[PDB]
Amino acid sequence: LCRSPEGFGPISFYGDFTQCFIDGVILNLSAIFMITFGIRDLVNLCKKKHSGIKYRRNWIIVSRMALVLLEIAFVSLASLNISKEEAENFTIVSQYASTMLSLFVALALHWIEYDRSVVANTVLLFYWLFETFGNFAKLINILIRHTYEGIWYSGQTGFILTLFQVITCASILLLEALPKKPLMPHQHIHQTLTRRKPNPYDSANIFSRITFSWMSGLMKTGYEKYLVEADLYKLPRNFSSEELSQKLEKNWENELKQKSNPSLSWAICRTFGSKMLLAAFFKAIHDVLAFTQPQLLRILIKFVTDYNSERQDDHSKLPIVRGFLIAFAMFLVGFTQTSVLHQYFLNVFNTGMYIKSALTALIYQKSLVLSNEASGLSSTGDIVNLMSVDVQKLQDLTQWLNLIWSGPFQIIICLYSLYKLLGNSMWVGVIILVIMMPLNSFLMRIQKKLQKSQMKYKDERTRVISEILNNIKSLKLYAWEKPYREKLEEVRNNKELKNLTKLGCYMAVTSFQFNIVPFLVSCCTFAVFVYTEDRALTTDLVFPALTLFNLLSFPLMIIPMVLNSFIEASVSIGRLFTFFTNEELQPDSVQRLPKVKNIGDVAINIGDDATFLWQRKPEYKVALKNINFQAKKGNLTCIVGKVGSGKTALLSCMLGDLFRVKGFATVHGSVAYVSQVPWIMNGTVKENILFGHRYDAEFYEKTIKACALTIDLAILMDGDKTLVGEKGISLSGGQKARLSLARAVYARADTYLLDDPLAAVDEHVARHLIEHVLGPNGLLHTKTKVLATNKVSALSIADSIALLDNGEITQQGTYDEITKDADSPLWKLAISLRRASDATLGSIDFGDDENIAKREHREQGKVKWNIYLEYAKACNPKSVCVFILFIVISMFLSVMGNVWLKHWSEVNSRYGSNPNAARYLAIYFALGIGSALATLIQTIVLWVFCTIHASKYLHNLMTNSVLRAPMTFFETTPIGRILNRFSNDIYKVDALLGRTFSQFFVNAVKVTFTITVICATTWQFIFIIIPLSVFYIYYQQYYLRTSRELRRLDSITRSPIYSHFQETLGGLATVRGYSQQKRFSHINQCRIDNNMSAFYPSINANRWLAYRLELIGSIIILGAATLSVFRLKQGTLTAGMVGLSLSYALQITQTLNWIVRMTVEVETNIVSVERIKEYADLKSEAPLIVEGHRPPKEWPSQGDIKFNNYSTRYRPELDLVLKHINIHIKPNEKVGIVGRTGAGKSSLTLALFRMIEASEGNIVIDNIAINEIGLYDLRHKLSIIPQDSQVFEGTVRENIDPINQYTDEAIWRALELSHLKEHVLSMSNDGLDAQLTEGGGNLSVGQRQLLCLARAMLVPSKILVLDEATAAVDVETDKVVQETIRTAFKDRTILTIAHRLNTIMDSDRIIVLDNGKVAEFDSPGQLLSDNKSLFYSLCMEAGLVNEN
Ligand SMILES: N[C@@H](CCC(=O)N[C@@H](CSSC[C@H](NC(=O)CC[C@H](N)C(=O)O)C(=O)NCC(=O)O)C(=O)NCC(=O)O)C(=O)O
Repeated sequence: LCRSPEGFGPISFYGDFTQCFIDGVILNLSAIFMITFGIRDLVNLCKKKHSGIKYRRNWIIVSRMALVLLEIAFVSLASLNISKEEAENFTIVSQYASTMLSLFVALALHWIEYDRSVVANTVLLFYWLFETFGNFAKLINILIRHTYEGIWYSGQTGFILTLFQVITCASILLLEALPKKPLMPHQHIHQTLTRRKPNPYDSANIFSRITFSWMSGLMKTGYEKYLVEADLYKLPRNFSSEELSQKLEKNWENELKQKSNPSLSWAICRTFGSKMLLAAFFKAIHDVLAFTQPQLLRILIKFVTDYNSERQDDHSKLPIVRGFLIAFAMFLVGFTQTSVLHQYFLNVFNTGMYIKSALTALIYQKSLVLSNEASGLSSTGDIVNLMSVDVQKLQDLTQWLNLIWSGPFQIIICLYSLYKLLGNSMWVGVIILVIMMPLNSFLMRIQKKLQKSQMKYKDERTRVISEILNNIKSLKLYAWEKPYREKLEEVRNNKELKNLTKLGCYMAVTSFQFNIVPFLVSCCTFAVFVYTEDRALTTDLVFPALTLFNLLSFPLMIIPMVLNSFIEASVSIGRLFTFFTNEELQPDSVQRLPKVKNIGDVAINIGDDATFLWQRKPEYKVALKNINFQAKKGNLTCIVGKVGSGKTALLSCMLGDLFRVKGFATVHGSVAYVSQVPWIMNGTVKENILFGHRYDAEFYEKTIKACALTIDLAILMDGDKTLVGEKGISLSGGQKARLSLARAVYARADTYLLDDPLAAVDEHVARHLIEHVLGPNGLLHTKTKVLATNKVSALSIADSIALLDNGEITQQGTYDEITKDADSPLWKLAISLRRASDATLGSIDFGDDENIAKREHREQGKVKWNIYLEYAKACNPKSVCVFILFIVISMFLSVMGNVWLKHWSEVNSRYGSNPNAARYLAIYFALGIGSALATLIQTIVLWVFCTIHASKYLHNLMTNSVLRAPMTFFETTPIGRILNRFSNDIYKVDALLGRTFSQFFVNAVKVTFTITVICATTWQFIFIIIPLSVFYIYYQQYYLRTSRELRRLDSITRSPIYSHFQETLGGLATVRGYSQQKRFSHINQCRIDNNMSAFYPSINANRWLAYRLELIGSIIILGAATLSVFRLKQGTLTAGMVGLSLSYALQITQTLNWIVRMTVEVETNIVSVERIKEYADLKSEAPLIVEGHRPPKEWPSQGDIKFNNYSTRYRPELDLVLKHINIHIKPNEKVGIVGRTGAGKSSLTLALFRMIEASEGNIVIDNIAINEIGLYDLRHKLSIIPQDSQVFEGTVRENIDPINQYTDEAIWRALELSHLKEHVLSMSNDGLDAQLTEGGGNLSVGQRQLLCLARAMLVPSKILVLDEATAAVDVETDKVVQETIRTAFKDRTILTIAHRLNTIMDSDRIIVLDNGKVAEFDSPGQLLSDNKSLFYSLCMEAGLVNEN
C-alpha cells in the first residue's frame, strides 16, 4: 500500500503521473528487466570461446567506467536524506533497494561487453533509455507541485540530486550509442581484398536498425557520381540461393515420401512462415494506435470549453498545464505509430525475396532429369513462362496477405467507435455501404474487359509495321509508300483511338463514384440525428466524427483488389504442382566402370537377349530385342541399317535414356558424343572449342590443323573473336558439323560415339578426315570408337561390322566374309595423350556501363526543361489551363463546406436546441455536391481532349519522317532497335504518362490549402514552416538522383536469367552426354545472385525516405497544438477554431510522402518523348516532285542512254567507285553487262535510279538531264526485275496492283503468260480474293520468281533492267524468261547484268568493267575471234572456249 493522499491512479489532477506510479511501477520494471536478462547474457558471453580479434583500450571504456561509478554515489547520498515520515511508505523505500543491485550488474557487464562483442549490447541500450525517462518525469512532477501549491514536497537536497541524476544517465546513453571501438595496430592484412566490401547491415546497433541510418553512406555516393556495378556491397548472411533451396528440398521430399496426399503449399508455409507470424503483431499494434487520436481531440475541445466558461462566469481553478500535456501526448502517439509500421514492411518484403530464389533454383535443377517424352509434351517457349510469370505472382501476393484479416478489423473498430458518440443514429452508415460496395465491384469488371480488348490492336499495328520495315528495299523501288501508309493509318485511327475514349469515360465515372461516398454517409447521419434525438448537436460531436468517417476511405478501396490476386495465384500453384511430379529417368539402366588397360580388352557388353522400351506409358513399346553386341579397344566398329531401324536406338541405349526390362549393360571410361544435328552455344569460337577445359596451345593447333577449319578462318577474315549462335552471324552447312567434331576431338575421351557426321561435307573432305582423324593414321589410334554410318569408305576401312534391323541383330563379321559369303546389301550396294584438365570455378563478371556513362557524364538532371514544353505544345495549351483551373475550384468548395459546418455548430450551442434544421442542411448538401461535379469535369477534359491529341500528333509526325530517310539509315541501324520505338515508347505515351501528372498536381494543391487554413488562425506558424521547407528540399534532392540509377541497374540484370534457361533447354542431350551438369547449375546460381544484390538496396531506399518525411508531420501537429494553447491564455480562442485547425493537420502525414514518390514516376516516363523527337527530326531526301519540269506522259519514247563523264561514290568519306564513264547505248539494243567479282557492278543501277547522288558529271536520257526531274516522276517510269523476291500479306490483287489502275483482263493475261493460274485456283475458289500468308509460305521460290516476272509483265515501258536476277533465277525458269524476252519485251531496250557468261552469249554488245574503269566495249564475235583479248580470256575462265 501507499501512505499518500494521491493513490495508484495513473493520472493526477494536473495531468501528469502521480509519484506513487513513477516509483512503484516504471522504476521497478526497468530494474527487474536488467536483473533477469543481464545475468543470462553475461553467462552466454562467458561460455563463448576466446577469439583472435582484440580491441585496444582507450578513453572510451575509461570514461564509461568513470561515469557509472557516480550513479552509485548519488543513490547512496539520496538514500540517507529520507525523512521520518517517508520511511513508513513501502513504495519509496523499495525503490533504492531495487535499483542498487542492477547498478552492480550493469557495471560488471560493461567490462566483458567491451572485449567479447562487435556491436553494442541491446539490453544496455534499452535500460538507460527507460531510466532517463523515469527520472525526467519525476523532475517535472516536483516542479509543478511546487508552483501551484507553494511547498517543496522534498527539500532542495532531493531536487538538486534529481537534477544531477538525470544528466549522468543522459551522458552514459550517448557514450554508449555513438563512438566506435578502435582495432589494434596489427594483424589487419585481411583488409586487402579486390572484391566488393562487406555489407554495413551486419554491424549496426539496434537504434540504427530502427531508424535505417546504415543506408546514409550510399546516398552521398550516388548524389555525386553515376553508380556502376563496382559500387554495390555484398549480400548479407543467409541470402545465398544454394543455402535457401536446400531447406525447401528437405521439407518437400519428406512431404512426398512420408504420407499419401502431398501438397506444395504446406511445404512452403512450414519453412518460411515464422517471420510472417511476427509481422502480424506490429500490424495489430499500428491498427490500435491509429484510432486513439480522435479521443485526444475530443478531450482537448472539451477542456477549451470548460476553461472559457468558468473564467467568463467569474467575469460575470483548472490549471493551464493540463493543456500543454495533451499536446505532447499527440506527438508521442505519432512517433510510436511511425516506428512500428516500417518494421512490419521489412519483414513482409524479405519473404518475397526468399520465395523467388528458392523456386527458381528448384525449377532449373528439375529440368535436367525429365525423360524424353515428358520433355516432348510442351513447348520450349512455354516452360520459360514458369519463371517469367508464375513465381512473379507468388512474390507479389505476400505484400497483401495480412489485409484479409486487417481489413475488417479497422472497420469494426470504426463502427463501434461511432456507436458511442451518436447512439442508434449510426445504423444509416451501414446500409449505404451495403448498397454501394457491390456496385463498385461490378464496375471494376467492365474495365478489365475493355483493357483486355485493347491489347489486341497493339499486336495488329506491330505486325503491319514490322512487315513494312523488312521489305523496304522493294518499297523504295516501286514507289508503293502511298497505299501502305494509308493502310496503316486506317487501322491506327479507326479502332485503337476509338477504344481509348471508351476506357477514358469508364475511368471518369468510377472516380466520381468513389469520391462521393464518405460525404454522403455524414450528410445522412447528421440528418437522421437532428430529427429524432432530443439533444443539441454541438462542436465536440461534429468535429471528432469527421475524422472517423474519413478513416473509412482506405479499407473500402483495397478490399476488392486483394481478392483478385488471391484468386489469380491459385492457378499458378496447380501448374507448379503439375510440373514437379513428372516422370524421371531410370537410374539403374546402365552401369559405369573404370578404364580398360590393354588393346585386347572388350569395352562394352550387351547380351542375354536384352530388351529396351521406347515408352513406359500408356502401353510399353518394344524398341530393341535379342541384342548381343561387343566392341574392342582401338578398332573402328561400324553399324549399317535402314532409316528408322534400331540404328539410333543403340546410341540412345548406350547414353542410357531407354528403360531396361531384361539383360545387362556396361560401359567403361568416359564418353564423348556428337549430336546428328549440331548445337552451337552463344560465345566465341575459342570457347566453343575449349568447352570448359584448360588451354594447351600445341594440342589446340594440332586439333585445328587436323580439320579444314583453318581455311574457313582465313576466308572469313575474322579470327576466333567472331560471335556465333542465334545472335551471332549465321554459319552454314558443313561448318557446324566440322566445329562440333573439332569440339569433340579436343576432349581426348576414352570412348567416342559418332552419330554419322560425315553426311554434311564434301567427299574429299571426308577423305581428309579419314586420313587425319579416323583409322590407324590419326590421333585416335588407341581410343575405341563406334561410328554409325552408311559410307562405303568407312565400312571398307571398318575392322568389324554388324547388321541391325527390325530391332534385332541378324549378321556380323569382318568384310572379307561379307564379300565372300553374305550375299547381302552390305556387298550388294599402348599410350595416348592424357585427359585434359578442367578449368576452375569462380564468379561471373559484370559488364561496364562506361560505354553510356561517357555520354551521360556531361550532366546530371539530364532531362531538360525543353521536353516538358514540347509535350505541352503537343497538347493544345489552352486545354492544360482549363484542366488546371477545375482542381482549384474543387478544393475551394470543399473547404467552404467545413467553414459552414463550423457556423452551424456555433449557432446550435447557444440555444441548446436545433432551430431551422431544414434550412441549414440544404446549403451543406449543395456545397458537398458541387465539389464532386468539378472532379468529374476535369477527368473528362484530361482524357478526351489533352491526351488523345498528343497520341494523334506524335505518331503521324514520326512515321512521315522515317519513311523518307535515305538508305544509309536503314543499312547502319539494326531493325530490332527501330521496331522498339514503334512498339514500347508509343505505348507509354498512350497509356501511362498522363496519369502521373494528375496524381502529382492533385496532391500538391492539397497541402497548400491545408497550410493556408492553419496559418489563418495563428499567424506565428510562419516561423515554423520556413525552416522545415529547407529540409524537405534537401531530402527530395538526395532521393531523386540515387533511386533512378538503382532502378536502371536493377532492370538491365533481369533478362540474362531467362536467356540461359532457353539456351540450355535445347541442348540436354549434349550436356548429359558430357556430364556438365554441375558447371551448368553453378552458372545459373551466379546469375540469380547478381540480380538480388542490386534489388536489395532499391527497396531499402524507400524506407530511408519515408521515416524522415513522416517525422516532419509530427512536428507540424505539435506546433499547431501548442500555439493554440499559448493563444488561449490571452482570452481570445474559442472551441470552433481549434476544432477546424486540428481536424486538417491530422490528415497530412501520408501526402507529404506520396508527392516525392510521384516525382520519380514522372521523371522515369518523360524520356520516351525525347526518344520519339529524336527520330522525328531525322534527315531528309531529295524532293519527290519538281512542278515546273514535269515530263509528258510518254517521255521515254526512245531507249537511248548517254553518259557525260559521270563519277560517283557510295559515301563522301570513301573513294570514287565509278570514274570518267562515257558510254552510249543505241535504242532497242540488247546489252550484256559483265565484269569480275567486286569490280563495282552493283553501283550502276543505283546510279541509274538516283539512289546515289552524282559526284561528277551527269546521266542523260532522251534529251533531258535526269537531275532536274522530281524523284517520283523519274522512278515511276523505269521497269526493273529485282534480284530479291518479296511477298506481302493480303490478296494476290494487292500483290500485283494495290492501286487498282488496271482491268482484270490484263491481270489474268499476265498470269496466263506466267503459268500461275493453275496453282492459285487449287488453293482457293476465291480467285483474286485468295489471300497469301506471311512471307509467302504458300509460294515456292520459283513461284515467287514467276510472281515478280508477272509484276514486271504488267508495267508498260520502253526500258527494262534485269538487275542481277540471274543470281537467284535458275535456268529452268530462265528458259521461260528468255522466251518472254523474245516475245513480250522484244521492243524494249534491255540492260542485262550477268551472273555467268553463258546466259548472255546472244548480246549485241558487251561492256567490260574493271575497277571502276571501262576495259573495252566491243562486239562479242570480234572478241571471241581475238584469242588474246580480255573477254576471250574471261570465256576461257568460264571454260566456254575449251568447250567449243
Ligand atoms: N495508412 C496505410 C499505410 C501506408 C500504406 O499502406 N501505403 C501503401 C501505398 S498505397 S497509395 C494509394 C492512395 N494513397 C494516397 O493518395 C496517399 C494518401 C492520401 N493522400 C492521404 O490523404 O492520406 C490511396 O489509396 N488513396 C485513397 C484515398 O485517397 O483515401 C503501401 O502499402 N505502400 C507500401 C509501399 O509501396 O512501399 C495503412 O493503413 O496501411
